Amino acid sequence: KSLFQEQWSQFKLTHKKSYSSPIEEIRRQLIFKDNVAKIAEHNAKFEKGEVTYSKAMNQFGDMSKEEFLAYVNRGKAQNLRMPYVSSKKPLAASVDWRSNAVSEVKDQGQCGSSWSFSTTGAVEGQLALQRGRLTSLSEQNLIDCSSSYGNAGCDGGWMDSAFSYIHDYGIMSESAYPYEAQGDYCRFDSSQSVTTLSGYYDLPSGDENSLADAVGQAGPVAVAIDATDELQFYSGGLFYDQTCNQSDLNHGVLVVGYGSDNGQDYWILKNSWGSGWGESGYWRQVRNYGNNCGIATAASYPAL
Repeated sequence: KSLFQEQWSQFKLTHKKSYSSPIEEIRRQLIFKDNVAKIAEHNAKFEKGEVTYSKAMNQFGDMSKEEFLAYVNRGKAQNLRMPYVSSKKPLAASVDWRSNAVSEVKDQGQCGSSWSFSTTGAVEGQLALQRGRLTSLSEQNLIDCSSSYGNAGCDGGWMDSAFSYIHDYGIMSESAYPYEAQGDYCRFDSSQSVTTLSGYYDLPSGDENSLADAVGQAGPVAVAIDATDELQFYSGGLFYDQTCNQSDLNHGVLVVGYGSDNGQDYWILKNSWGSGWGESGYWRQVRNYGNNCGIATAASYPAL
């Protein structure tokens, strides 16, 4: 049994892979092989200190860069907005909401619904931090119910649009309204609404300091980034993406902290690709590095 065969076997087992057909499995095996090489190539660079972050196999191992890009692009989005007022306080050196203001890392699966996870995480952060009780919230509720707000379920949506939905209706717990990774019928039941929202704050576009201010002073902030294939196998370390821009946003996530690691400013972001991706589902990305991948381009957080 070759190393590769064992890697492939571990990949399929670990990631619960049962392909639609033998040919599909064979084609995926080859993609996986290619990905293993790309990861190894990247990690060679990492060990040489030519990159600050490592890559590792994850459940996207069997996806090509094109499929991965289609995946992150699939969820591109197609009153209640309150203006952010910057606290005007010194930026806390470092903030990390992971111990107390974040739900479990979730997995949007094969559904372009990152917007809904970004939404629930931001609301969850506010429930934790404003109400003193974190309840993991239902993305499905948002997916099934907020289409008239401009959201398109597994084909994209917008955190602010979801926040407005929550304002007009509410949001049930993840538990009460579990994630299906597919569009389904709205089964929102207001008696089970964990919370509504009074509105939300859009943070000044591209302003990483305002984002940091909000992260420290309000809590986890919903952001949309330009996810590129660089993220596909991000494993650990300070991520930076030389391939993304700040404007072509396609992926809603959650900034759950920031700090500085040996002089290098970073954001801590929560993804929705499961805990097998990145640093247990989170990643650190360069902060104050030209708003890398548009982290602070479309940042918002809700007011309960």
